[PDB]
Amino acid sequence: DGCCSKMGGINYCDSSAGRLVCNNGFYSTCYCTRHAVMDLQFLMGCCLWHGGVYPQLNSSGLVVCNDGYVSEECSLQK
Amino acid sequence: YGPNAKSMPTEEGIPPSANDLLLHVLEGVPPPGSRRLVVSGGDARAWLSNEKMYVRTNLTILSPGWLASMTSADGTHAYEMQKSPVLLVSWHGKVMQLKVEGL
Amino acid sequence: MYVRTNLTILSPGWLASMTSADGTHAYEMQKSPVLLVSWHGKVMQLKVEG
Amino acid sequence: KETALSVGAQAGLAWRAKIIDEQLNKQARNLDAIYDFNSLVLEHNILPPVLLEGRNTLNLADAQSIRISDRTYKVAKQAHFITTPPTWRQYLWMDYVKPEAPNVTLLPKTKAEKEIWCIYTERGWKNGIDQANTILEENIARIKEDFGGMILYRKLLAMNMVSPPYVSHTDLGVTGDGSEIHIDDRVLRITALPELNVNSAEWRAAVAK
Amino acid sequence: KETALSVGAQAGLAWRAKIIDEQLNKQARNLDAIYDFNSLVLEHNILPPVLLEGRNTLNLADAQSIRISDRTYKVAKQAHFITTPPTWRQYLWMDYVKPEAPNVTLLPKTKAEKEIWCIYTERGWKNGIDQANTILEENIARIKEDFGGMILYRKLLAMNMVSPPYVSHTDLGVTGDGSEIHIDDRVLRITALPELNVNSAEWRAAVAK
Amino acid sequence: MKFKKPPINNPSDDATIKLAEAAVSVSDSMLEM
Amino acid sequence: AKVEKVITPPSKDNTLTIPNAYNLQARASVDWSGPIEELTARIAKAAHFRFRVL
Amino acid sequence: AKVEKVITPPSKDNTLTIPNAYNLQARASVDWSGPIEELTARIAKAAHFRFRVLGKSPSVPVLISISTKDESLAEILRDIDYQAGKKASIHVYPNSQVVELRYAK
Amino acid sequence: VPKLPCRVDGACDATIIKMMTDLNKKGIKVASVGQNYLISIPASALFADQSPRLNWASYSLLNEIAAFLKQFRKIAITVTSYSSKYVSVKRERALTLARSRVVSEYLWSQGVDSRIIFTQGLGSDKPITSYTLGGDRSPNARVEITFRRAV
Repeated sequence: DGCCSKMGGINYCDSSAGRLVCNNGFYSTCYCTRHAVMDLQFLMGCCLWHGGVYPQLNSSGLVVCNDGYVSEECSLQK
Repeated sequence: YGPNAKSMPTEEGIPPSANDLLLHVLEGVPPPGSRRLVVSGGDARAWLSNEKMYVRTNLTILSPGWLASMTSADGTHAYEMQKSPVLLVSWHGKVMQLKVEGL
Repeated sequence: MYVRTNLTILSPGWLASMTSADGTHAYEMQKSPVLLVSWHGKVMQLKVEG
Repeated sequence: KETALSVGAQAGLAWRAKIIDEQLNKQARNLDAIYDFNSLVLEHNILPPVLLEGRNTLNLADAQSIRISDRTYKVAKQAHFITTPPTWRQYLWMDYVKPEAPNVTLLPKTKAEKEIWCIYTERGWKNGIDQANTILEENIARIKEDFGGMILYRKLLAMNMVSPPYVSHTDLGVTGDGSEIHIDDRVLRITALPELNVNSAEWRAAVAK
Repeated sequence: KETALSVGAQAGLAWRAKIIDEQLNKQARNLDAIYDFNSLVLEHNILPPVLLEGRNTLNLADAQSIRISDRTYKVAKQAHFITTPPTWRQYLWMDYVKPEAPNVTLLPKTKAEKEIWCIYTERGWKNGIDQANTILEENIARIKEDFGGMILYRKLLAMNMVSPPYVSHTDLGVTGDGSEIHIDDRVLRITALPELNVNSAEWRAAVAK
Repeated sequence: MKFKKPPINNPSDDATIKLAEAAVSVSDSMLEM
Repeated sequence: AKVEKVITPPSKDNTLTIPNAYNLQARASVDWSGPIEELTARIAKAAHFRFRVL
Repeated sequence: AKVEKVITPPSKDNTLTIPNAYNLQARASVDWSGPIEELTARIAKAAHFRFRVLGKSPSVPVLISISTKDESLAEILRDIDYQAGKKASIHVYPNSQVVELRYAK
Repeated sequence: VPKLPCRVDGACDATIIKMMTDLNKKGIKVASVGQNYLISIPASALFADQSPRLNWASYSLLNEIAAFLKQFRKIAITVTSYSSKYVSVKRERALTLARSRVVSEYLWSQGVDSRIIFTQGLGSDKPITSYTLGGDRSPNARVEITFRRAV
């Protein structure tokens, strides 16, 4: 939990790098701005690699992405 | 051309140059009437005005394919693109994924 | 230069193109002494004097 | 009990989708290693078109009506421009939203109800696994077909079966009004789509050693 | 809970606005030190026009249709006179009205409600801080864009790509009736706005050592 | 042997940071003109 | 690859325009999937050579 | 890609080689995007060389664009030759210190 | 945001500090300046006597230095080797190059988080100590590994 553990502590959140500054002059392992380098390799959501979900709602759960492509896995079944 | 004419002749002209909003985009001023998009994962800003994404970064875009792009004097990149929630970038030979909420 | 035919040019690229329903084409271009026109799968070269 | 079947289907499908997504992420370098479209992008950043072939065609139209052919070819998707190369993640990634809302309506009070609840959930688990596998197989078939189409286009291009796409370009100077200016208006235009030649005598064969 | 989110957003927004206004005051000399609009005025007390540039322009207009150019230049704001030079205070100052009436009708009753009320107010506080930073970033981008536009106009005027403004002034001596008199009347007007040229022959270049 | 680095100061602020980010670009552009 | 190799005979090799000299016998391994410019700049920095763009 | 790639031998290369006279060994930070004639004339005057032309400019002159900070003017002329290509030629005479711009027809 | 990782995965600055202290009391040089880092290793704990062969207990130290390298994000790492003048110049040049090549191959086979590895072996052309009395025990024969930590 302690970002600058075994160090002095937190000085300030440098928002240019999005990183905390420890009392010793070393960048901590923590993050302090969401605009930092995230190595995202896995996500959530559905109708991905498309236009996302359609804004409309159906009586069913038949969700067709905004590219015009149907998403049966995201939709319900029988 | 008579009032009962079968067909007007089909035209063909010079395709348009670009969109001038990208200059404001690369300068950082959002275009008027647009709303902001929350981006998390890298270093970019994004707006939505006319059902098309407008982003500003220094990175390079891969996945959805952009409609038009502009390059700054110092190399800052601005992109006009079809709408999508996900982006794929190459940073320094390493690939990475970016997500956009609030579409 | 303005060229009127029923064919399609290949080499210079038009600056403004027009066509009709029955197949008549007209092209406006910068002046060039040579042209390339493809017709029905075979590509021919044309010389024009100006 | 039907609710138990449905939530078993949903939970098994979601779990299998998550496992197959991380397994697809495990071998990420090999995917773009083998499916390199960037090698096959043409010189004017134009995607080469898609060709399909068939061999030993026979059709019986009705009685006393038989039509046969040796091979055939078909253009599937016409060639067009591409700003960026495609990737396999446009073909193979699975959507994942785990549903976690089983409404508290029927919950098994007898041990027999618990056991049939378990086997109904198990059946739904099997069904969701099967559905995820079929979806994966469908996507694999699609991307295999498109990659085979591009490599087939290059093959019969070498065999001299397609006219290569002829594209001109008009180059201008500066342009605009007194207020706005451009520098060098270059407009590119493909006036010749690729198509098959039908004069077969010009076809070029091949030999090996 | 939505009330907790709203009051957290309002309180964080107001507090961060007050802090950033104090820090903006703390560097008062440096702001108008680096944004010298007063040096940038032309000799007839006239604000220079604003210009924008763009490099390596391409566009796919539709399928089979692309147009490229090296650079473009666009007039952003037309040249006009100014009584006084502008400063940063009409660009970067935050409007600060301290709220004092948090209406608390909904109230937590137990410890769980109190704790989630605390964390929801914390979330709203964070969101208000982010909104304040967003507003500041947009403002500084706007003023930097305008300043860069004026220095770009000076750049291209030194490059001989635009035309300087042309201004006439007509002078009359003693004027007015027997009841009111103006002893002189110098009236001036700009006869031509500055604008780019399309003739390439009048273009100078630059070198360094 | 507790390690450190020389330059340490009082804690900074993001508004000042992005003001510097604008300022350096303004400085170099006007320097070249 | 077999059919295109047999239909078009080879003519040249890039080793004519690419010779080899000293401080080029270093070894490397890589995983790069981006533009060419940073990669070429890094390899020039390894080579301690001048870098030129055209 | 190996068997399909097309190259040229360096003996037949149509590129401007380095003239390496002493007056060409300076640094210059130049950004430009426009015509050619004033650029090469002003380069020659910065190098203290004379300058002349032969041929004629066409209806649309050749447009070039170069941005750099710290690189020799000989390399500037080399990149000018590479941007021009076929319709334009550039010669440097160091005996009588002149530069020559040649058009095509 | 709960899906957002709060830290870079598999990282703890306390562990970084602790293993740095363990290396420095183990007797191998750790150098930190700016965002750049350099590690210096004596050859006597690594190879045989002027020989491009690996002692079997050195896999522990190589795993330890791999575990240290697993705690940063980097682009390019350069390794280099130095020796003493033994018979020729060419002999120890090729020896240092082969030593650097082998250790580079093993550290690549260990899953280091990097993009580019550079191998350099020079020999006895750039020593750092005039006192060259010892042989392979002398610290001028060495291996360094250096990089810059980006962001």
